[PDB]
Amino acid sequence: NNYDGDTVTFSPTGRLFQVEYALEAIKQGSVTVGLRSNTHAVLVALKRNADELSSYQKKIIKCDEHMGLSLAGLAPDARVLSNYLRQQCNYSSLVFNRKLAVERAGHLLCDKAQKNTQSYGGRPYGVGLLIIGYDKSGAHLLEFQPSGNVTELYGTAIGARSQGAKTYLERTLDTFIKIDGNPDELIKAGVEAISQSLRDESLTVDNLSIAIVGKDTPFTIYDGEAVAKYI
Amino acid sequence: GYDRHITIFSPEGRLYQVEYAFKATNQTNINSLAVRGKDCTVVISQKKVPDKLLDPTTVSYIFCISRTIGMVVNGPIPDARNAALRAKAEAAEFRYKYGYDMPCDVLAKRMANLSQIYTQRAYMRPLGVILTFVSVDEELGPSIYKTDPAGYYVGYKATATGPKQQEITTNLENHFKKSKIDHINEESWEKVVEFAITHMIDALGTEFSKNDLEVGVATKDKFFTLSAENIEERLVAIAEQ
Amino acid sequence: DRGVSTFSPEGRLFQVEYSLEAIKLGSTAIGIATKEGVVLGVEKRATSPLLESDSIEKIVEIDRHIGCAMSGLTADARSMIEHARTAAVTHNLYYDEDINVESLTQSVCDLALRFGELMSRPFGVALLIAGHDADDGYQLFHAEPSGTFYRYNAKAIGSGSEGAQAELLNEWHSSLTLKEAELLVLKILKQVMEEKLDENNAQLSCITKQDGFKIYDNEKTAELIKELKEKEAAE
Amino acid sequence: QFNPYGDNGGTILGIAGEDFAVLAGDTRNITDYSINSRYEPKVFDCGDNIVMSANGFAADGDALVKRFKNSVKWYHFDHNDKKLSINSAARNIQHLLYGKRFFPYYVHTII
Amino acid sequence: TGYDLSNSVFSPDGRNFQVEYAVKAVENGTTSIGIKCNDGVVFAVEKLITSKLLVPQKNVKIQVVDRHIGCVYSGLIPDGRHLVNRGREEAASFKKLYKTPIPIPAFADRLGQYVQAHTLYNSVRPFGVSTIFGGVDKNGAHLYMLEPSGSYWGYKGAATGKGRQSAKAELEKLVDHHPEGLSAREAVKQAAKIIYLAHEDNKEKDFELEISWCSLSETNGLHKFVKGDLLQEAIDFAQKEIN
Amino acid sequence: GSRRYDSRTTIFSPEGRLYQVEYALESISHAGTAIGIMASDGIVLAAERKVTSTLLEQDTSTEKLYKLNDKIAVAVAGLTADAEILINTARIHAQNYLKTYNEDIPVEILVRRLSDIKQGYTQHGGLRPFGVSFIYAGYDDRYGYQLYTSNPSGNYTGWKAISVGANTSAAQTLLQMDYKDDMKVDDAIELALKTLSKTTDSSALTYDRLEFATIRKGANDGEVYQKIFKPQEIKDILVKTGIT
Amino acid sequence: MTDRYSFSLTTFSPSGKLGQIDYALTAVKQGVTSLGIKATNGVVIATEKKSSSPLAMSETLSKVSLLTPDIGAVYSGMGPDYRVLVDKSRKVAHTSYKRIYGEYPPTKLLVSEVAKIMQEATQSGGVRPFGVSLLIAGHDEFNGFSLYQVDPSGSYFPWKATAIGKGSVAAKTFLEKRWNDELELEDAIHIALLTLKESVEGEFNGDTIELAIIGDENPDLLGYTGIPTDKGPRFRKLTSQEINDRLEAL
Amino acid sequence: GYDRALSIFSPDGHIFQVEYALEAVKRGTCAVGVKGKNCVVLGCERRSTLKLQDTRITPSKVSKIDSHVVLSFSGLNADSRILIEKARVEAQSHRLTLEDPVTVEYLTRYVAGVQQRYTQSGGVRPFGVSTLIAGFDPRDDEPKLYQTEPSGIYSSWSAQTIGRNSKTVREFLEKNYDRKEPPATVEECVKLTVRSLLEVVQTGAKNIEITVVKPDSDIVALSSEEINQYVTQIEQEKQE
Amino acid sequence: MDIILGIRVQDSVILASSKAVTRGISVLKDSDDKTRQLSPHTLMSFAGEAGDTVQFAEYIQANIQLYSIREDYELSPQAVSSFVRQELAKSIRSRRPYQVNVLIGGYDKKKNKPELYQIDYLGTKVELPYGAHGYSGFYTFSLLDHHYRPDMTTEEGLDLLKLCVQELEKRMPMDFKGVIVKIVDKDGIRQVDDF
Ligand SMILES: [Cl-]
Ligand SMILES: [Mg+2]
Repeated sequence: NNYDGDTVTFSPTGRLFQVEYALEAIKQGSVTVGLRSNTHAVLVALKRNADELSSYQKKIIKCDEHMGLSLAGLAPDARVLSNYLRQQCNYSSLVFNRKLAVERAGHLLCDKAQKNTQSYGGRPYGVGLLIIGYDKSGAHLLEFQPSGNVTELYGTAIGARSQGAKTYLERTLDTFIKIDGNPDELIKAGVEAISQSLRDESLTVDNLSIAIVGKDTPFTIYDGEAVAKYI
Repeated sequence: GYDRHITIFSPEGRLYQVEYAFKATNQTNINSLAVRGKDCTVVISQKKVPDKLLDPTTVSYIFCISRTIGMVVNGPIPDARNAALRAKAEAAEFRYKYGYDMPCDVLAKRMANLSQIYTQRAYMRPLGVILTFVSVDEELGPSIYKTDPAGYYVGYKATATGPKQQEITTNLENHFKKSKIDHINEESWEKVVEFAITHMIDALGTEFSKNDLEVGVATKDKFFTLSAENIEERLVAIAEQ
Repeated sequence: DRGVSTFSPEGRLFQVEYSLEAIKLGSTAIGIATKEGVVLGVEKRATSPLLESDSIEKIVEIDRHIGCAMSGLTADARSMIEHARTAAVTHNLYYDEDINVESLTQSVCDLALRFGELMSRPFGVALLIAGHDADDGYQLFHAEPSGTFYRYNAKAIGSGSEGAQAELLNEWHSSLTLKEAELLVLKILKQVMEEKLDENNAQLSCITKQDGFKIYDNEKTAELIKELKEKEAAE
Repeated sequence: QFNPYGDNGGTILGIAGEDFAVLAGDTRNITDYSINSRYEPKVFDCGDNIVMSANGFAADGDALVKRFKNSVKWYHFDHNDKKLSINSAARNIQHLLYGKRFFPYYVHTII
Repeated sequence: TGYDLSNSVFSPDGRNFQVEYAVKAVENGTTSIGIKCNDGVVFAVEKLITSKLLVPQKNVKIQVVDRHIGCVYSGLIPDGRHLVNRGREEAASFKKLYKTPIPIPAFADRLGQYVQAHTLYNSVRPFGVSTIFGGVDKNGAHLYMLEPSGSYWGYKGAATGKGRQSAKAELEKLVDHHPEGLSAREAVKQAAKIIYLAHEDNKEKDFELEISWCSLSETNGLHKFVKGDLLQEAIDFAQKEIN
Repeated sequence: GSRRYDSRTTIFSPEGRLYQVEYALESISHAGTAIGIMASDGIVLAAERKVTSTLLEQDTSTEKLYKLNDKIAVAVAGLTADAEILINTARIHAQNYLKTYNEDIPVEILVRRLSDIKQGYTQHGGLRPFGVSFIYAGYDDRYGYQLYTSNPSGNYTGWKAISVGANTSAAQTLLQMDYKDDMKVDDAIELALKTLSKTTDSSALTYDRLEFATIRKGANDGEVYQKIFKPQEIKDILVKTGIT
Repeated sequence: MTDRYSFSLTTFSPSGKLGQIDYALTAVKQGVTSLGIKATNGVVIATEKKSSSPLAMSETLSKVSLLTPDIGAVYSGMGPDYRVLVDKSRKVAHTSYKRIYGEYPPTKLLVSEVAKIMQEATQSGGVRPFGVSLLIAGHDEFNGFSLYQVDPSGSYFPWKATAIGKGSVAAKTFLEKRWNDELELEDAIHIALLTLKESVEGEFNGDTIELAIIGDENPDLLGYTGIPTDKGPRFRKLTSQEINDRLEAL
Repeated sequence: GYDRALSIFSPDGHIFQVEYALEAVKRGTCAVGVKGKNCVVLGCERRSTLKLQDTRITPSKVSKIDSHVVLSFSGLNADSRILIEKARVEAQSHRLTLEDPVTVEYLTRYVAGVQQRYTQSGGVRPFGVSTLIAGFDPRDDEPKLYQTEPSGIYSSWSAQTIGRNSKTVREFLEKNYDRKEPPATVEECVKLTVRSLLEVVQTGAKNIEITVVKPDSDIVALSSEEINQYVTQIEQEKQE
Repeated sequence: MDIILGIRVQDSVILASSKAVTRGISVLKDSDDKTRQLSPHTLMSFAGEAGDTVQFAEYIQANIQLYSIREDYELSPQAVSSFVRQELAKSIRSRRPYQVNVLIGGYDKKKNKPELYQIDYLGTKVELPYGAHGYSGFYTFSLLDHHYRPDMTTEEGLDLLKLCVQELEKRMPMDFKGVIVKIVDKDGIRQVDDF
């Protein structure tokens, strides 16, 4: 009310309203799902269009051969953060000849988002990210929120009506975690998960966006006729 | 009324932020006192440790700035420590640049000038503290100089600071009316500490145990704080008289 | 007052949302993408009859394979175009090739959000960036001051945008010829324009693989206007 | 006085055919009259069917290859996974090299 | 009024309302504790299991500074991480110049001055965390607790977060019943109990226990996490006491 | 942050006026009147000191009239402290021009630059404008004798006769009435004093409440002399014209 | 972080008033009375030493300050603002004058430099004006003896005699009756003490009054001998005993 | 540095500071530009509340940017000096690098670009000035007349006016100026410009300034008597 | 670059400047004009380091032309020469100084007097009846000491100048490919085409 003019101001109950309003931009964004087994990690994203004449807004971004994310909210902020991740992944490779750990990737994003919430003039990032990766400690899935809070999970979903997919994954936890050495079945579980967040619309050929990373699989994105298999 | 939020003049020629910083001084509810002997300068302060979980050895409002200068603070600990760290750096730098130990009164002026800057420049707030500096200066002898959030400073024959400061002040005033002199006519610093504690007991009207007090003593070429057992020994001497 | 980069309670940047209102006040611009080329057309909208309408430059060349049409506070577009042209030429210098239409659009959209307390406010102008490259062929992009860009088969921006977009929805198909697309822009411009459409108050342009980006003459557009009126009367 | 350059020796060779191309190089690395390695490769697969070697001062050579490999990576990110053509790679390398016009990479480069 | 809208503005009381508002964010956060022991310190924290989908043991909240200092905090987790990052820089520059690892009191002031600096200007926000930290140095064991204002003291036991009063009460009993001192292995077991008892103030979601420790004898003066058999032993001890 | 306390000194009103410039002009309207009159053979500068006290040292005082170089002088109306900042800039600017071209600065060039400085304070920087209006009186070999004025807006204009400060409306009417183009310096001296004597808020105009200066070619052959009048010299010129 | 106050905190109000300057002058009005009188062969400046506490040593607090060997200064208003001005005034005398010309600045020019500092606090970003009025007394070879007043605006005026602060209105009236152009220095010290007794309420002696003169050269106060041209400082601060001597024949 | 974003968007999609700068232009004295077949003429109003002026030394309303291009304006006078100076510097800089004087379109584009930069730069307000820029390109006999405004938009005009009561004089020019046949001679163009100002001015004495620009750096300012002859001729023909 | 001369007579200033531009063992050009018009009644000839000469001349030209437009007034030859001297005086203590020597010939319209200023690359200004830079002076100065009179006409000045060029063509080691002569007077600047 009087305490939402900028990010530098706390409310009387100890709340940062600009950070909460940035969080609200994620809820308006299109649904995306993340899940993993022990061998692979999968991102499934529902893309959104302006109208029938427009293209469908690309949700998934590659960061390295072994890491990438899906976005929900302000796309330009996801571009800024994914670019920062690309640089940090790249710095780790050039200097240390070392693939960047997915956990450290999260720690770096947390600290970048935090600085924007404690200084005058700047603003919080208006986007949520789901980072998947395969590193030296197996498959990983992270959930980034622009408050700074990063969380490692077996599965999750963010965006509009994400609670439907999140409930499904909470029931299916024991099934999909043991889909080891089988990419297609782990995607199928992810496609079935995102389907629980659909209303009126259904998954079409240029609407669905899938990505996968794993043991002997680089981070690759599937769009168009390549995702017709999973409808 | 944004003239009450930052350090600019109000219609009646006042700086409200400076005045409110003065009120932050008493937020700890601690009373301090400082007096001068022949050879020494004693400073005493109340020590209140309410929480049982606190480590009482780390609860302190007296600071060793340099080897010769000591400082007691009335005000919140963060601002107290802020002021202490800066004073330490300033005293060290002074020695390096000018080849001799920074006098008590010169440090007081320097910290006062820094406090003045916060009353004029808008981006910096005043510190909510009153800094009492004590030493045995090699030129001026026993010395007590005190700084406040307004940037004011002055030397003292003796002084007191805190919520019940006025009761302690008049207690000391009445003594110096009677003695007809500027200091405590006493040979050892031990008895000057006994004087300081005695006159605080009379003014505040409370008794003190060893853990209720905190004592700093400045002699020629060193300033030091007393331990609990050093104070207990000092309390026993008062009781047996 | 309040911060420039402040979020509203609904999760949108105030200044970005206000700049979008400025773009709605601007003159109409329409783009249509086909397999034979991309057409760009604009409403000139002279404020007075004494103003020489040929000096109204609302369609602009970025490179030989990329064109651009604008709508809103058109003065703000000068530094955007300047950056686009430099980006296009600079890429050719570094890589000895034409730059992808998408990569050019992305480079322009990076400027968009570089504002705050960098420039003092967002841009008050939307751009239609039309071009061709070897990889993705004929492309039309809509670049906003939010930093977002969408590819389109066809798109209208400006004051008559919502009315024109609904018309483009029905009329566009994947087998449109270039000639058909030229007439369709003129048709839809004439519908949404306040004053009566002619060669002086409206301008056409296109980009083809063979001839590159070309702004049409007033003589050439006039014949396409005459051809359009005859075809509508013919049924 | 400190000399920032050295000569690691070796030799490389590129030949182009009708539908193929070779880039060869010996595996010996040397300083003065001593052998450092009998097998230290200096012809590298950089991706996009581009092979590269930067023979001369090995530290500058490795630095350049490392930078070009990185340039290929960022070309994919910035331009939608587009294949870097051999002619485009060449022009990119010119800018890498000339960027150090006044403190050069002491290498003969072949791709 | 309007004295609470801007940081670094004194109210007519002499208070900085923005700092007090940051304390409310700390009070909202999960419970965390610190226990000083014979030859070291023990830290513990409550991790709320929001979902089955959280990977157990893989959202670590306790952070190490240098090799000998442990830090835990309650409130805004990102703010805590920012403070530790600074701590690590402060500890690194101390060791760079002075060779010896940073003493705990020395380290405590480096954070304290940094946190206090964020109450001096309106262009910055105060920290939304109370930080419990400590370790073992040349002078023995030290435990500290630092607050949004920059205020810190040494502690025998320390607690902060939503269940601070429950934990404080339980800590006060340990100080009374063990005047000669508490051992390192005991303090790990007690820490588990106190988190389980303090969980009664946050009992909608069930939780995950996380403990760490520095001890001159048990961990050789270095910070380590309690895992495996020793962790399960402390959990079982805590489970037996609640029933 | 600090946005809360920003007055925004360099903005437009809805009517298209600069708030701070208008208010600075309102300040200047209460300052002591200063008059400039340009004759064919010289220039007069006259100014009224602000409510003098009897114990003010009059002979070793400088409030209104300042020397910029040997050929140019200014009469001040507004904040003296502000004027001195601008005067020292102008003095320096004159010496830069002399050092560069080995020629005394043309009057307009000095005026333009000083007025451009004032302009800057109204368009950028977020600072308050200078609460000062100048009357520039000077000579160069291009335009001869010249009178200019500048104000806080940074706008300057040329004049045959002009007043700034208090009662300019009444003063300008009286100058417009009695001024003519073939006028001499001695006549202009008399006009300047008569105008102040009628527009003054004081009871009677006396020597101790005035500063006076002339710029004549009254030196020996084709050269300009600046005369800043002494107290006794103002007393004599006041008796000579029949005011006291 | 960083000083984000790059804008003026003193601005013109619709009426043409500069609010902060007016309010600074109000702070000067509240302040303790000080005065200055110019004689034929000297200048005197004086003020009351308002003690904050009787335990406080009023000797350590110096309201009358030496700026150069021939120039002194006294104030009314906020003491801390005065103290920093004296520091800056002393330094500027060296940097902008003595290090260039090899000699101390004349009174009028040092006053001008102080005025400049006080004007900048009226216009620069993120600062309030100084809450003091200064009275600067001094001597230099070509201007002789002089006395200046400097206000928060940065404006300065030369005076034969004047007073500032608490009871300035009454004090200026008293000085108008007693001042003439033939006053010797001792006569001016006498008048200064008479004028100051009116404004002082409590004790009136050498320990509660601070008074200094700009008079003849003092070779004894120079510290060295041998250079004939160097004859010593014209600024002298009168001792507590020296004041009490003149209070008996009052 | 002073960073504040002074020019910003409002809920209805307007930048008020830019729009309020247009009000300053509307307050300013009227200026008119008319281009003929082989010339351009710039007319300017001078308000007659100022007597006892010295017209020798007072800043003239029309300013030469180069020997072949001129700039008149309406709005804040102090602001206009800054634009003129920048334009003059750019005019010489163009000659230095391209070895050819500026085109009128290029000089306009530069000045307009400066005006635009001040609508989205931190710490600055927009220029309270609209300009009319007129002249002839190098080795070209086609007349050029351009207009700029605080927002930064610019465009070419057969004839145009700006400043106070400009909507009255634009109404006059819209019916009296024929596109098919512009003023064939210098006299015809000056007369139409003087006529258009006489709709607004008051008296045709020392209130109207006229500056004629012809090809190949041929610029001259008319005197009082020369302008007064047009005023005398128009009034006699009017009485009919 | 090499030979630049200057002669001030009764009513004009005459500047002669060599046409050759040599680099290495090749005369690249034999028709080079080593001068720039700074203003209608002021001409500057120049000689020195390759590149620096023209860059400096044009930089000065731009500044004087800017002044002319701003004030609508021609700067005096004395004023221009002082501006040029100061630029060279700054230059000499720079990281890389302009190695350019100049002659400034102008007609002062206020005084109705021709003026010739000789300024070297250090910023050493002198007003002279006749001037030269480089080795040229070693022949021409002694020749002009003898033959020069202050009251000469422009035609007499051109014959005096011919006498200098003949001597230089006889005794100089390098072929400088003759000179371009220009006259500066009350009516402005004009070039003598047949010399
Ligand atoms: Cl200091
Ligand atoms: Mg020479």
